[PDB]
Amino acid sequence: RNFNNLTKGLCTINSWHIYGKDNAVRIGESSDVLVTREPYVSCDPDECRFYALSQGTTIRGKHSNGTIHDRSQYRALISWPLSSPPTVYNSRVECIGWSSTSCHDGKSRMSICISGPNNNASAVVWYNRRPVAEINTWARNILRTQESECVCHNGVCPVVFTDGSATGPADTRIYYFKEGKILKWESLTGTAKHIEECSCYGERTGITCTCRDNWQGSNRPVIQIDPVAMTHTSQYICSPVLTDNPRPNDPNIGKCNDPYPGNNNNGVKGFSYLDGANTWLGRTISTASRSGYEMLKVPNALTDDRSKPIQGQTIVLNADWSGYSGSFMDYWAEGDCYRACFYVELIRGRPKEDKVWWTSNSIVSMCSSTEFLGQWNWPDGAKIEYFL
Amino acid sequence: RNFNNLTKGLCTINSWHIYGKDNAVRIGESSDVLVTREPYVSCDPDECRFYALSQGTTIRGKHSNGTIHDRSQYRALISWPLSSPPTVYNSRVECIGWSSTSCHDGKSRMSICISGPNNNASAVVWYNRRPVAEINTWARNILRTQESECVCHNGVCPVVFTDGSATGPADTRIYYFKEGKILKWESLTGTAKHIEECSCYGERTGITCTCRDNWQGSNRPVIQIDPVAMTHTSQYICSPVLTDNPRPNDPNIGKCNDPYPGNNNNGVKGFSYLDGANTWLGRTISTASRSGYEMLKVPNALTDDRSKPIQGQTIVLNADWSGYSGSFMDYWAEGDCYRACFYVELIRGRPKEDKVWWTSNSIVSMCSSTEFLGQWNWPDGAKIEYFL
Amino acid sequence: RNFNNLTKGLCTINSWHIYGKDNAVRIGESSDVLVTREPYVSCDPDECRFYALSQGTTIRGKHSNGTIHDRSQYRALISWPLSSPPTVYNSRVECIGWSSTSCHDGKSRMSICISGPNNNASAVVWYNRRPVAEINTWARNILRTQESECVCHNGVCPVVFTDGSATGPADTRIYYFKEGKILKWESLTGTAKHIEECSCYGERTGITCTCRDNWQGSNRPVIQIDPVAMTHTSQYICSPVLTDNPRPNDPNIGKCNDPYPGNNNNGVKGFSYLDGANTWLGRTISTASRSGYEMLKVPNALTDDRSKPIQGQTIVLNADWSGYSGSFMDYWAEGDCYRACFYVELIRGRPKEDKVWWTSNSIVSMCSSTEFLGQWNWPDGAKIEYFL
Amino acid sequence: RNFNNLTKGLCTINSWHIYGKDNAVRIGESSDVLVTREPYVSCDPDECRFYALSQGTTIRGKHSNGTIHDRSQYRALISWPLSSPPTVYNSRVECIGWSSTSCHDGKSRMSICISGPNNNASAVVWYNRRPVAEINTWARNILRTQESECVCHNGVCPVVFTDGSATGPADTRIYYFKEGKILKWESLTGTAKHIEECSCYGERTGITCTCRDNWQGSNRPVIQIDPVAMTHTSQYICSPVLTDNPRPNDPNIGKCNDPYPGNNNNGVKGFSYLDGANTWLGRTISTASRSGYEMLKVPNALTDDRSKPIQGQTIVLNADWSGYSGSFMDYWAEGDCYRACFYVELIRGRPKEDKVWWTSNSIVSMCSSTEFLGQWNWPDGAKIEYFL
Ligand SMILES: *[C@@H]1O[C@H](CO)[C@@H](O[C@@H]2O[C@H](CO)[C@@H](O[C@@H]3O[C@H](CO[C@H]4O[C@H](CO[C@H]5O[C@H](CO)[C@@H](O)[C@H](O)[C@@H]5O)[C@@H](O)[C@H](O[C@H]5O[C@H](CO)[C@@H](O)[C@H](O)[C@@H]5O)[C@@H]4O)[C@@H](O)[C@H](O[C@H]4O[C@H](CO)[C@@H](O)[C@H](O)[C@@H]4O[C@H]4O[C@H](CO)[C@@H](O)[C@H](O)[C@@H]4O[C@H]4O[C@H](CO)[C@@H](O)[C@H](O)[C@@H]4O)[C@@H]3O)[C@H](O)[C@H]2NC(C)=O)[C@H](O)[C@H]1NC(C)=O
Ligand SMILES: *[C@@H]1O[C@H](CO)[C@@H](O[C@@H]2O[C@H](CO)[C@@H](O[C@@H]3O[C@H](CO[C@H]4O[C@H](CO[C@H]5O[C@H](CO)[C@@H](O)[C@H](O)[C@@H]5O)[C@@H](O)[C@H](O[C@H]5O[C@H](CO)[C@@H](O)[C@H](O)[C@@H]5O)[C@@H]4O)[C@@H](O)[C@H](O[C@H]4O[C@H](CO)[C@@H](O)[C@H](O)[C@@H]4O[C@H]4O[C@H](CO)[C@@H](O)[C@H](O)[C@@H]4O[C@H]4O[C@H](CO)[C@@H](O)[C@H](O)[C@@H]4O)[C@@H]3O)[C@H](O)[C@H]2NC(C)=O)[C@H](O)[C@H]1NC(C)=O
Ligand SMILES: *[C@@H]1O[C@H](CO)[C@@H](O[C@@H]2O[C@H](CO)[C@@H](O[C@@H]3O[C@H](CO[C@H]4O[C@H](CO[C@H]5O[C@H](CO)[C@@H](O)[C@H](O)[C@@H]5O)[C@@H](O)[C@H](O[C@H]5O[C@H](CO)[C@@H](O)[C@H](O)[C@@H]5O)[C@@H]4O)[C@@H](O)[C@H](O[C@H]4O[C@H](CO)[C@@H](O)[C@H](O)[C@@H]4O[C@H]4O[C@H](CO)[C@@H](O)[C@H](O)[C@@H]4O[C@H]4O[C@H](CO)[C@@H](O)[C@H](O)[C@@H]4O)[C@@H]3O)[C@H](O)[C@H]2NC(C)=O)[C@H](O)[C@H]1NC(C)=O
Ligand SMILES: *[C@@H]1O[C@H](CO)[C@@H](O[C@@H]2O[C@H](CO)[C@@H](O[C@@H]3O[C@H](CO[C@H]4O[C@H](CO[C@H]5O[C@H](CO)[C@@H](O)[C@H](O)[C@@H]5O)[C@@H](O)[C@H](O[C@H]5O[C@H](CO)[C@@H](O)[C@H](O)[C@@H]5O)[C@@H]4O)[C@@H](O)[C@H](O[C@H]4O[C@H](CO)[C@@H](O)[C@H](O)[C@@H]4O[C@H]4O[C@H](CO)[C@@H](O)[C@H](O)[C@@H]4O[C@H]4O[C@H](CO)[C@@H](O)[C@H](O)[C@@H]4O)[C@@H]3O)[C@H](O)[C@H]2NC(C)=O)[C@H](O)[C@H]1NC(C)=O
Ligand SMILES: *[C@@H]1O[C@H](CO)[C@@H](O)[C@H](O)[C@H]1NC(C)=O
Ligand SMILES: *[C@@H]1O[C@H](CO)[C@@H](O)[C@H](O)[C@H]1NC(C)=O
Ligand SMILES: *[C@@H]1O[C@H](CO)[C@@H](O)[C@H](O)[C@H]1NC(C)=O
Ligand SMILES: *[C@@H]1O[C@H](CO)[C@@H](O)[C@H](O)[C@H]1NC(C)=O
Ligand SMILES: *[C@@H]1O[C@H](CO)[C@@H](O)[C@H](O)[C@H]1NC(C)=O
Ligand SMILES: [Ca+2]
Ligand SMILES: [Ca+2]
Ligand SMILES: [Ca+2]
Ligand SMILES: [Ca+2]
Repeated sequence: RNFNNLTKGLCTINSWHIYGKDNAVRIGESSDVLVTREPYVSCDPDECRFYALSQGTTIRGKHSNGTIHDRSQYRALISWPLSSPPTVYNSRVECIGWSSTSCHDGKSRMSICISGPNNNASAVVWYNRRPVAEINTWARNILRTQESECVCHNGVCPVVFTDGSATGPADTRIYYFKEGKILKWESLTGTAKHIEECSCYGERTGITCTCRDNWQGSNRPVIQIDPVAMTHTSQYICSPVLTDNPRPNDPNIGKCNDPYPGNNNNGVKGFSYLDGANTWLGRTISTASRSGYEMLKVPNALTDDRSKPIQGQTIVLNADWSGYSGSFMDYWAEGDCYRACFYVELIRGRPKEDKVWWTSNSIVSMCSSTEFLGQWNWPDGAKIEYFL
Repeated sequence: RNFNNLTKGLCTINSWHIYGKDNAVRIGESSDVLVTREPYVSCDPDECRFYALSQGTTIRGKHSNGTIHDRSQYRALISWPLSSPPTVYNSRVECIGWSSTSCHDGKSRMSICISGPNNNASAVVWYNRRPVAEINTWARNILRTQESECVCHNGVCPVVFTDGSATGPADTRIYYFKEGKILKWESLTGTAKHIEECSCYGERTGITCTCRDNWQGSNRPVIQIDPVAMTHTSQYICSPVLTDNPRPNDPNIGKCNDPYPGNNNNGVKGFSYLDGANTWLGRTISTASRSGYEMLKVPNALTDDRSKPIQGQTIVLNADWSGYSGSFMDYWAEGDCYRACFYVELIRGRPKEDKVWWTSNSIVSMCSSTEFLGQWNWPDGAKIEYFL
Repeated sequence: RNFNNLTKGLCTINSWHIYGKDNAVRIGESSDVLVTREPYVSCDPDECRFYALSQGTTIRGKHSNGTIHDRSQYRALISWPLSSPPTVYNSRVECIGWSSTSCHDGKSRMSICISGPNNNASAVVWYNRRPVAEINTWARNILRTQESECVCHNGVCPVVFTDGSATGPADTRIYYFKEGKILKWESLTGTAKHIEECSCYGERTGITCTCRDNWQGSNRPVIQIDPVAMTHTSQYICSPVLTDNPRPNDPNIGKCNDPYPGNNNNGVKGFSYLDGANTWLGRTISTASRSGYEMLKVPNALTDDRSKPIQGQTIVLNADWSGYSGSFMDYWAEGDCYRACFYVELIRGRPKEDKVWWTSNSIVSMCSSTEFLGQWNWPDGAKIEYFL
Repeated sequence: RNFNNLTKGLCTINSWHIYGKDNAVRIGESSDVLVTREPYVSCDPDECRFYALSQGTTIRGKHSNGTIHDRSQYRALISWPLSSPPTVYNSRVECIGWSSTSCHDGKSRMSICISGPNNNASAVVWYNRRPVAEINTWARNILRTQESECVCHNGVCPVVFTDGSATGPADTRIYYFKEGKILKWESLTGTAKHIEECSCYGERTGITCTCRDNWQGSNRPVIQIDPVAMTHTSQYICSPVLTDNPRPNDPNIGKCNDPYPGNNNNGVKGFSYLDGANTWLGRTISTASRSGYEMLKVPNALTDDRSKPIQGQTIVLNADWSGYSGSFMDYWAEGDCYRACFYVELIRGRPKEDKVWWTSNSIVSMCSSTEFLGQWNWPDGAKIEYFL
């Protein structure tokens, strides 16, 4: 077939509709559901699937004890059918490791998994389900990547990596792959001061990634990538509507070219859609912890350091646990525009619910509507007491 | 490929033969079978499948407690292979929500799921497994739809929706979709006074839907749709053979243009095949509760307010629990006529069997024969005591 | 594609090699394996599969209690991948009922399932996974069929049915189907006096079925069918090597045209390959019960009432339980001849092992070799005590 | 399609990257995972899969008791998706038996399974999922084969078999198959004195097999096969870096044409890649038992009796249990060279961990990189105490 080209703009976002939900923890109470975390969603030209890092055990399995741990030899990127839960019997292993990204270029899928000890990790780049290229750690401190889908244009698929400290300056690189081969890489440039866990989407203007500053900032850094020239810039979302977690309260002036201060050495993966007057930002409702989730329409959030919300939608009540969130779109859908989508990881278990000894999650996902739809809220839905 | 056209009449119905049965509750006693309700059956050009609303838990799972509840964030329309049970590992999620319909147009399948709180629900229309259009509540009172398959002609697939009171006048609309797009909608016209849970089938004359009057009537309202002109009429089945549940005893004069009185604010989804002398009506055997099921040959039931049965077939004994029933046909079968089919939902658990804390069902399904076949009866088959 | 034609002779049978074995009862001790009985094997042009009548419950499920019972509304013909066990999650339902046959004609598969009460049973004939024709009971006494595969030539697939007494004269019919349609049926002719559970195979000479005389005979009746003329003859295997069970000891003169006496009102489904000097007969080792299984090379067994064995092979030791056995071949294999195959049902549980309350089986299957291969024996392999 | 030809050399091996890992024992603690042993990996042109000999029971099943036993009627060669575990519901049976090999020739797959008692075993050769040829025992003492993949060139697939004593001279044969048919076989020639469990790979020079001398040698015998002429030679790896287990300590002079002495009547399946300066050898870290695993770069190991390591990589720590290891490659990958791969069987349970009554394994697999990648170690990961 042919490589996909980013030839459309975003659809107008007037509200968000339910797209997928797997109820994995509810079902896993009484089924062979794998413990996971760091989920995402990614489409092929003929199917969309859920993705996540398995922990190599089921929830009811005794090996679920200790799964708060992020990195082990028992983790792997798995995918499974949209809105099904990740079961032992329906999950397809994409590659082995504890940090990942994946995207389809229109012809085949590229998946990248990083594994190894903290001081000697390596990425293996798979294309069309075969290993093609490998990248060794350059800073010997937890080589790591997006934890959500990458995006491709005319065969070129950029991916953001970081290696180095999580609590100070680190070495971030943007890699440009084609058919799994390394075309080029560049060191991070621009005014973003620290980069983790980029959430990306593409449209005719280029590729936009909204990341996590784990060091000093509670505004989110943004990397904008031209996949044709294979170049990028970076800054922060200018808006005073702050979207990392934990975070300070919203001021009236944001920061475009430096971290907004108040919270250090922590954060959460998140996302945004930055599209002028059609801009929407995602964030946890709580400023203290990974609870709740909302979308806020914030015109020109990227560039306007005074911008505030003019519309919103609650996705998960503050009373309910959330977690990581990221962007994806069905680039192969019919129509004249790309419909913005996102997922929210709904983390259950440790550290917040420590009566159980495991940590897992379920997934909820939404896409945009041009209608102004009524809102519901979407909890994980499992009762912790049932697992005791 | 090509859109299916309704170019045939119904086959002559001389009896009913077994088509499918999943024994879901029997199997779910000792397997990872999802709790469901509101099942149906629908064919693609190359396969026929069972459908239902999952409750996002298995039967033996602790989350099965409380599944008498109709609407939650944990429900989804699932489909699975004909006569298999709906398991965690074989069920395909079509969309997320607590009211649904689905149909194949010959090229691709349209599925519609409604979700949300009672005062802010919305329908998402999926086509070829992608979300295409969305419809917001118009009466802010449980936007809801068929709970069985829709039917298509030359790409046009009509669907009946209701929004508003379940116990008085409500706002019913007929929507006409093509490739998931809204071509047109109309407010209900005709003499049907209240519409719920329409069961539809198509043939050369047009599309016929037999619905549930939940307000005052125990005769069933009928909507007849011309999918070419995109217009409809409505009335009730004229026959004094009453087919809702609960219901009064059969009189000798029915009602064509108004509810037959005696039972208010309740009902059950049901169906009929209205075809002159080849007319057959389905109903529960009991007039009081959802138990038993029978088919009755009632010539000209639609138009003759004196019509009585001249032949029948017991499907489920009165001693056994039934539930919802609806119509479907294999529009892609060989031959010169469409073979009428139906399913019966066999509800187990609450409220009728309250020693368990769950509510689920299994499915039995029949299609017509031109032979005069011997009859059996088809119970769910599970022993409640085994679940205690 | 094209209808298969029977254009080859049987390969020379010099021994038997292992073909498939599912170990279903061993695995079902700790997995969701369906209770079955009456298994067989049948090939499509691109795959061979195991078949059986499910009981609509797993072995460890509480509903396994009482599965010695032959006929219920919870039974169905299922198929599953060769040598896998019949699980809830991998079994495909072919049709609903408690007596079956199935065969591929080269283009599509025909499957036939009979259901109903003893006095009102009916067959539904499925073709290309759709119901096509139905046949009502003609003797009102357990309409029943082969319990192993049928065979097709140029689209014509003959099937043997019986309706009536199991312990006296009954009404046997041979039906000729094409694309599921009834071309013709004939009443049984010839010297076979009672017919049950025919096991059939085809080759250039025509179709040969070896059946069970449940009335007075312990030699097996044979029906020979010409699928072109759509005619048949019948007699018994002439050989004094008797192959029904239970049965008298082997005499030195068999019976060609009447039952060999000594055992009444019982029997077991079995098979043979009748091919002049290349003739092999299957039988239980025990004359008293369904235990053991052996193949015996008995030249001209069909026609020679003095014929004895000149070679043999033990398949299952007398110490181990067997059961039904039947013939099938891969008509789509490469080469100049059809390789004879068979399966043996290995029954576990009731009535012979009554410490458990269920009855199920596993499958072992062999095909012929032109080599003279060493023999092993093939027990079910499960330990009953594990189920207590 | 077309038969694959071996037209490329090996890629330069500068380190090894993670390829696959199934975590089968961890997952099997709480899922329906089959007990296995003797695993391997093999690619089709469109997919790579894990293979192993099932024991016909799950790990948690009561029939897992006694699975240290190598040969029973309940074993079968199964395959399943790369990095998934071998479950009851996802495992495909290739053939029945207790010793196997399998390989794809570019058009279809050949699989070979041996079954029978020790004195009467036989191989059945399957091609395109059908039995094609059979081979009877020639020495009446456990006919046996590779336990990892074979390799094909222009349709010709050589396979190494042994029949006879495991502790003295035996009868080894090299068979040459095409489309499952026997083209030719030869008795072993050359200086290898005993052959077991050959691990093979192919490249433009021909096919290279590294085997196990179970009799007197702790260096590994090598068979080099020309699949065009259908001839072979044999010797031992000349290097003093000894790679069998158990084994003596490494001397400074190896043995090219005779066993290196010190350990008798034992061994382990292993492998090597013999490619001049690009030579890498696999071995257990322990000289005493099947624990640990490492790769060592040993230039000209095949031919240089003084050769030592110049680079290495730990795969499994000595503290962790290993087991069998073997070679495979994706012959259908893109690029100008074949990327060397291997698997290591990670044995859990008996005899080394006798608090449980079963023996099973999981799989880890690596392929070569032209980068110099950081190393991790890859334990099975299950906690035995959880199974008590
Ligand atoms: C059925 O479903 C529908 C569809 O979902 C439901 O309708 C939805 O209802 C929700 C809830 O109300 C709405 O979400 C909120 O939207 C507002 C924004 O809209 C308001 O403000 C707009 C801007 O006004 C400004 O400019 C205009 C320009 O003309 C000017 O006129 C005005 O004076 C002002 O200067 C208005 O344009 C807008 O009016 C329009 O819409 C109205 C309906 O909403 C309609 O009535 C009007 O006629 C008109 O058409 C409207 O007034 C968001 O501000 C709000 O988000 C804030 O509040 C929530 C809590 O509710 C909070 O979680 C958010 O984070 C946010 O507040 C935080 O951040 C702010 C920014 O920094 C900060 O200022 C706040 O103090 C607060 O900060 C604190 O909390 C955060 C988070 O914990 C923390 O980080 C901080 O540090 C700090 O602690 C909501 O998103 C939907 O827009 C609305 N949708 C639609 C289509 O109507 C309907 O209710 C359902 N029906 C039923 C019966 O249930
Ligand atoms: C093997 O299998 C076969 C195939 O399945 C079995 O054969 C089947 O047997 C069943 C059971 O008998 C039949 O179902 C019933 O059919 C009758 C209708 O047929 C009868 O009436 C016909 C009409 O007669 C009228 O017009 C003719 C015109 O000539 C006139 O001559 C006559 O006098 C009268 O005016 C007759 O034509 C028909 O005769 C034909 O068929 C006969 C065989 O059936 C044959 O012998 C004849 O020679 C001739 O060929 C026959 O007499 C249905 O009426 C009946 O349904 C009613 O009864 C059941 C209970 O059994 C009930 O559940 C139904 O709901 C219904 O009765 C309720 O509704 C009525 C309508 O309002 C009402 O009047 C009743 O009082 C009753 O209402 C009460 O209960 C309901 C429900 O709870 C409640 O809602 C009300 O409020 C109230 O409380 C059956 O459907 C099959 O048709 C028949 N099939 C065939 C092909 O033969 C066979 O038995 C099996 N064999 C064995 C050994 O088991
Ligand atoms: C490795 O594997 C290989 C391959 O599997 C093993 O080799 C196999 O070994 C088995 C077991 O021995 C053989 O099966 C038996 O075959 C014999 C038939 O072959 C014998 O008889 C032939 C016919 O002889 C007659 O005609 C010839 C014409 O020349 C004449 O010369 C002769 O005198 C006589 O008149 C001989 O041709 C044949 O010799 C050939 O083969 C020999 C090797 O087998 C070889 O040594 C010779 O050189 C020559 O090449 C040979 O002598 C079957 O008769 C036998 O089946 C009977 O016995 C078993 C019990 O073992 C029983 O279960 C059967 O049902 C049957 O006996 C019952 O039925 C009879 C018929 O009515 C009846 O007469 C019996 O009394 C008995 O009836 C009783 O029991 C039944 C059942 O419960 C009951 O219903 C009755 O009422 C009654 O109670 C076996 O099938 C294989 O053929 C053989 N295969 C090969 C290729 O060699 C090898 O052993 C393995 N190696 C190791 C180390 O384990
Ligand atoms: C991040 O990851 C990276 C990548 O994985 C890590 O880097 C890797 O580190 C490992 C561990 O050190 C290395 O593996 C070892 O490799 C050595 C071989 O390389 C050494 O020797 C080479 C040859 O030297 C000879 O020739 C040269 C020619 O010039 C001559 O100069 C020299 O004097 C000598 O004559 C050197 O070329 C090489 O130097 C190069 O590489 C260095 C880095 O490694 C670098 O610093 C240099 O500048 C230069 O570039 C280097 O010195 C293997 O020998 C070794 O394997 C032995 O030891 C292990 C235990 O560690 C043992 O398990 C092995 O079996 C083996 O030792 C046994 O067998 C021997 C052979 O018979 C025997 O002699 C031993 O006594 C021993 O035998 C005993 O045990 C066995 C097993 O139980 C038993 O059977 C026997 O009977 C007996 O009981 C390792 O494989 C990697 O190569 C290296 N990779 C790279 C790319 O650098 C890095 O460490 C990680 N970072 C962090 C922070 O963790
Ligand atoms: C994307 O653009 C490239 C470069 O012009 C073109 O070759 C390719 O066909 C395009 N892809 C599609 C889907 O048309
Ligand atoms: C249905 O009718 C339309 C309109 O004439 C036609 O284009 C289409 O091909 C028909 N569908 C089939 C299956 O022939
Ligand atoms: C079988 O014979 C018929 C009748 O001549 C022929 O039409 C058909 O093609 C044949 N089938 C095959 C597989 O050739
Ligand atoms: C391998 O070589 C043979 C013999 O020349 C040739 O016919 C075949 O096409 C080749 N295979 C491929 C994949 O080209
Ligand atoms: C395993 O089998 C042996 C009999 O050989 C028995 O001694 C032992 O107790 C068994 N283990 C379990 C867990 O039943
Ligand atoms: Ca931060
Ligand atoms: Ca009503
Ligand atoms: Ca008999
Ligand atoms: Ca050795």
